[PDB]
Amino acid sequence: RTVARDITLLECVGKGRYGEVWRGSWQGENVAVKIFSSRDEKSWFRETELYNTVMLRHENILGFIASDMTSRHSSTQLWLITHYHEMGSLYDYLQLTTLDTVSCLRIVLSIASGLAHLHIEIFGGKPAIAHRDLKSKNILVKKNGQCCIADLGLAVMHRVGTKRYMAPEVLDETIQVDCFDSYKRVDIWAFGLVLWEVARRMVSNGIVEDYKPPFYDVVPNDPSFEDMRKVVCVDQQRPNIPNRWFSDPTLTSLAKLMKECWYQNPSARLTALRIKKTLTKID
Ligand SMILES: COc1cc(-c2cncc(-c3ccc(C4CCN(C)CC4)cc3)c2C)cc(OC)c1OC
Ligand SMILES: COc1cc(-c2cncc(-c3ccc(C4CCN(C)CC4)cc3)c2C)cc(OC)c1OC
Ligand SMILES: COc1cc(-c2cncc(-c3ccc(C4CCN(C)CC4)cc3)c2C)cc(OC)c1OC
Repeated sequence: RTVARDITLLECVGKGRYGEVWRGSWQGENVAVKIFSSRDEKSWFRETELYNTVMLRHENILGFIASDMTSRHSSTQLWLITHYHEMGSLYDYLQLTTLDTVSCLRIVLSIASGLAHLHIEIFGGKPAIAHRDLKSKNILVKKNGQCCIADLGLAVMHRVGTKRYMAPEVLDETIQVDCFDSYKRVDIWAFGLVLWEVARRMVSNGIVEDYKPPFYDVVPNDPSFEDMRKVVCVDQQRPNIPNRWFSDPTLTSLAKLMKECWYQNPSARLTALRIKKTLTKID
């Protein structure tokens, strides 16, 4: 039989230290192709090892198609091939889109749904998985208004995370490194920050905040580890809740939720399953 492997790369939709992401075409269909830099080969290996262990399939997890290693004269070429989401990342989308109540809740409940699927051990199934780099750039927007979580290159099964999104126990190096629940609680902190990023873009009473990243008002661009530790650990700052949220029942409930993702004590934070239940009871 014929095995048609050729993927046509059509346009670059992302370029970074990680490497590049391309829109590509296979058998008439869009795919996304991540081409890894030599510097980030371990992310390809980790994601590949995870998908070789458990073929994750969930509407709120970026859909795996293939992992390819190709021999070159003096290098190895590493590609990850996934479903393609033409609307791009949540980070992108929030820059120049505002949200209504239904669209804001749909976005955050879909993220919670994908995160709970990662976190839960299923017997018979899947190991429990912590993401370790959850942020708005690692979430894609689907045409149906739900999102999906991307990038399992740092994931752990039962490179460091993006510093802006690191929980206090990562910054002060007190995290219980041998304890798997610790890694779930790090993801919940980062989820709370994403929830704040999204909520800001939800209109109420004709008011909306501009897109900003978490801690935009207290750290520089590309904040250092120390910059983050002073804000989050020493001063124990948290993102601002605008007064206008307290006129809106949805944003009032979301503020409460994000507070319960940001406790200094990791074991006080809500679980992804409890976040889902809370979001299903809002509106
Ligand atoms: C090697 O590399 C790539 C391959 C492909 C690809 C192309 N045509 C057909 C296939 C195929 C799938 C599955 C079977 C099954 C049939 C049932 N039988 C009981 C076991 C085997 C056969 C063939 C594949 C996997 C695409 C690629 O890119 C999208 C590849 O590159 C990453
Ligand atoms: C990698 O990705 C894609 C792959 C393919 C594809 C191409 N040839 C053959 C297959 C296939 C056929 C049959 C089986 C069997 C397995 C045993 N079981 C008891 C009955 C079924 C498995 C696999 C597929 C899945 C198509 C795709 O899109 C249309 C892919 O997506 C980009
Ligand atoms: C986070 O991580 C990964 C993401 C993706 C991925 C999947 N679908 C779509 C995208 C995308 C498409 C288009 C835009 C922009 C640029 C084009 N237009 C002018 C505006 C929109 C942005 C983003 C991406 C980047 C794939 C990955 O692996 C293959 C990723 O790594 C796991």
